[PDB]
Amino acid sequence: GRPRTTSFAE
Amino acid sequence: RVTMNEFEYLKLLGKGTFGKVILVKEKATGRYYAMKILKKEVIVAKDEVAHTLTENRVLQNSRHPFLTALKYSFQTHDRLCFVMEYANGGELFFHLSRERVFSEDRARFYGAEIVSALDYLHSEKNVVYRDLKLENLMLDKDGHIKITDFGLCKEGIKDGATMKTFCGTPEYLAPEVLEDNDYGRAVDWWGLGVVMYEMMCGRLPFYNQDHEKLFELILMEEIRFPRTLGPEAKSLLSGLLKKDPKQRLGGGSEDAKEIMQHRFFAGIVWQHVYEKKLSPPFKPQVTSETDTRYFDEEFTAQMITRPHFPQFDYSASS
Ligand SMILES: CCOCCN(C[C@@H](O)CN1CCC[C@@]2(CCc3c(ccc4[nH]ncc34)O2)C1)S(=O)(=O)c1c(C)cccc1C
Repeated sequence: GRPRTTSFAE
Repeated sequence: RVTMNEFEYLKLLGKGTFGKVILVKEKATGRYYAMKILKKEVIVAKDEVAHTLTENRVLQNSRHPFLTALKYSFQTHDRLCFVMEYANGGELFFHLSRERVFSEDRARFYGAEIVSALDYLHSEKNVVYRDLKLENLMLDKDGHIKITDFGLCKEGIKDGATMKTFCGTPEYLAPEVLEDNDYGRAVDWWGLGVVMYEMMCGRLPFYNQDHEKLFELILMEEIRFPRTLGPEAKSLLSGLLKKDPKQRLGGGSEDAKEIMQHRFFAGIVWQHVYEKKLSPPFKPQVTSETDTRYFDEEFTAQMITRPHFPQFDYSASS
C-alpha cells in the first residue's frame, strides 16, 4: 500500500 | 568494551539518509545482532545530535519485552554504532505491504503488546514516544512486537506534563500537534489509533500526498469505517482517534489503564501479555540465522562496503 514514510523534527 | 572489529558484517537490512542497519555476528559469542551505523557528518549537518543521544539513553534505560534491546553503543571518527537485538520478522510495514489487512485477533495481539510497551514508557520511564508507525514496529523470532527508533522520545515527562516540538511522522501526527498546541502523552494513543486502523482497515485513516491537504484531513475529517469492522473495533478506533486529546481513550489521568479496560481488549489478560504467555498469531518462517526474507530485496541483495559524542559508548550488563 502506502509508500514508506519519513520521521522528522523541526 | 567493543569496536568495529568485534563483528562480522553479513547482510544489509536497510539504508536511509543517516546510515544503514547491517545484520552482524559477534565474533566472540557467535550471537547475531543488528548494528545501526550512522554517519556523524549527516547527523551533525541535519542537527540530529540530541536525537541520537536521546535514542541512546532511552534504549539503555529501558527493559521491556516489546522494546528493542541495546547490547552495545560505540563510535569511530566518522561513525555512531548501535548494536541492538536482531528482529528476524522485519517491520510491520513489510507485512502490511504484502497482506493488506490483519484479522482483528492478529491486530488485537500486536495492539496489546504496543499498549504494554507505551504504558511502561509513560509510567516507569516518564517517556513519550511520539513516532509510532508501521516502520518502527518489528517482529522478533517468536512473533512479538519490538518498538524501534527512540530518537523522537521526550524524556522527563510525567503525568499531564506538556511538550512543544513539532515532530513525528506527517501521516501519523495528532491534531493537537498540528494545532501548534502544547501536547501531552496522549499523542501516543493517537499514534496507536492510526496503527490499529492501518492493521484492521488496510489504509491510513487520513491520506493525501500533499501535506497541507493531509494536515487538513487530520484536523477536519471524521474517520471512515469499512463495513467489515466489528463494533468493538469501531469503538476502539473511534476512541483512540478522538481529535481532542482530553476526550481520547487514554487521554485522562489513568493513561493506558483506560485503553486496557476497553471491550475490544476483553479477552486479554495484561499480565499474560507482559509474560508472553499468549500464543503469537504469526511466527517468522526463517530457514537460518541469516535468513533476511522479511527485509526488502532492494537492501539484502547489496554488498557491504566530525565530533565526539560524549557519554555515548555503552555495554549492557545483566
Ligand atoms: C537519528 C536519526 O537516524 C535514524 C533515521 N533512520 C531510521 C531507521 O532507524 C528506521 N528503522 C526502523 C525499524 C527497522 C530498521 C532497520 C532494521 C532494524 C532496525 C532497528 C533494530 C533492528 N533489529 N533487527 C533489525 C532492526 O531499524 C530501520 S534512516 O532513515 O537513516 C534508516 C532507514 C530508513 C533504513 C535503514 C537504516 C537507517 C539508518
